[PDB]
Amino acid sequence: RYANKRFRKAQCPIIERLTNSLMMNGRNNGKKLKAVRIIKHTLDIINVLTDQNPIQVVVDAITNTGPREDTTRVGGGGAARRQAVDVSPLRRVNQAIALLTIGAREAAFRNIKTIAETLAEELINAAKGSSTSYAIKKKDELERVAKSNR
Amino acid sequence: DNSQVFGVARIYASFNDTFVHVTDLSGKETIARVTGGMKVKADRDESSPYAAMLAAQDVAAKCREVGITAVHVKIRATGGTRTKTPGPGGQAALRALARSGLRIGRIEDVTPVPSDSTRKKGGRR
RNA sequence: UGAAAUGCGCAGAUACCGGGAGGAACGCCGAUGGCGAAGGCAGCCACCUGGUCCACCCGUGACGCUGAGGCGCGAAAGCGUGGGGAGCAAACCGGAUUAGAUACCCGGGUAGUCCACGCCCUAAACGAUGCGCGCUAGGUCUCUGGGUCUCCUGGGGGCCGAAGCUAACGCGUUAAGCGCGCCGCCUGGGGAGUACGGCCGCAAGGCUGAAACUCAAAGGAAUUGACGGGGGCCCGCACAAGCGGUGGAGC
Repeated sequence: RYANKRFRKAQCPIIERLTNSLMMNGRNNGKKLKAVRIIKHTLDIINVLTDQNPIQVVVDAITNTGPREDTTRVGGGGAARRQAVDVSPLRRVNQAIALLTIGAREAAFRNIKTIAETLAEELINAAKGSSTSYAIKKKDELERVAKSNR
Repeated sequence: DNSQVFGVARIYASFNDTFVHVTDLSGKETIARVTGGMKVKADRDESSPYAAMLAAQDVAAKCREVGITAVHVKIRATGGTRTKTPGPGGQAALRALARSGLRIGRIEDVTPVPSDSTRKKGGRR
């Protein structure tokens, strides 16, 4: 596709690769620093509001957000039917992370000088401890679309 | 009503619509379906291979209660659908049956033909 | 139908079942097959009838070949009289498309297409290759007969190819090869299959068939190239995947 999967250096605070990916999703204009800060501050936000350790909260969020099945269009003899299909494990992560950041940006709450609260709140809302929020919606909606046209 | 299990299925295709009726080994019809039978309206319902498919299944399912299992399929007439799908129209019905759950013993084409009734119009002849 | 419309349908169409009437054609088998001199000929049954191959080599004993003119046969369309007419369909009547559409597409529809009797006699009537005979490697598939029947032998249909032939393409025991016999035919292109005359025909038309004038070509095959919603293989931020943006505002 775009290119071969490049391996990402694990996170400085918690040496989790998945985290860095998330951070990359947040960052824009290569402002890697602001991006890391927002995620870290959110993690701190996750600590206070929620007793649980942030790393666990985030991972659980991504799980709720990953779509198992997605619908892809295809041209049949008549009309382009939307064929439902599985999603690559690689694909699911990129979608989940992307959707979180997008929904997070979606939130009204403008907290912290930046975005940092929206990420914090979004992740918790995602958790399935709380499996709500805009991110999960998209995920649920896609799956629903699939198997509709089973 | 009274379980039969073995019987005949008549698929009558036409450019207008598909009607399938299932019958006993004897020839007396157990149940029948068509595109009209299912709620689909005149143009689309009637012909569309999709419709033929639905009608075929409805015919089988209804027949299932009768305890039908194996059936001999008889195809009469040619016809299909306008639909984008390949729409042989008749074939879909033949397919829906094989899949419906009934085991189809055989498919037979016995489209009737006149000796020569009257002149056809419709750009035929 | 590309989309449609004309059209048909509530006097009930379409789709479905049963009954009847009528005309035309004969699915599968079916072939890369078979028959005939050609045109041409395919449901099944019987009658009448032509051609043709093979085996035995039994009979006649050169009785042979070709064949100007004749006579006959001769796809389709077409003509005459009568019959028939389901489907199809020139002309025609409409719908659409289009710049226009006297067309292509769609709905109708007469002659005709079918039968009989008579006439017409044409064609890319083609293998674009007259008939007979003899001689000149094979290989392969096939239809039909005989045999000592994992193959030989005779007749036929195809493919590939020796020698050779041919401008090339190609032909090559199914000759376009090597020979002989006889028939028909050609002699640059246009004018022209016209004019005139004759013969034939009910008619349409057919057969035969020029001249003046005019042009340096007309032409065959093959070569390189340019040109015009097939197949295979493969690329590029070409698409897809993804991030940011133009199209909105002011400048």
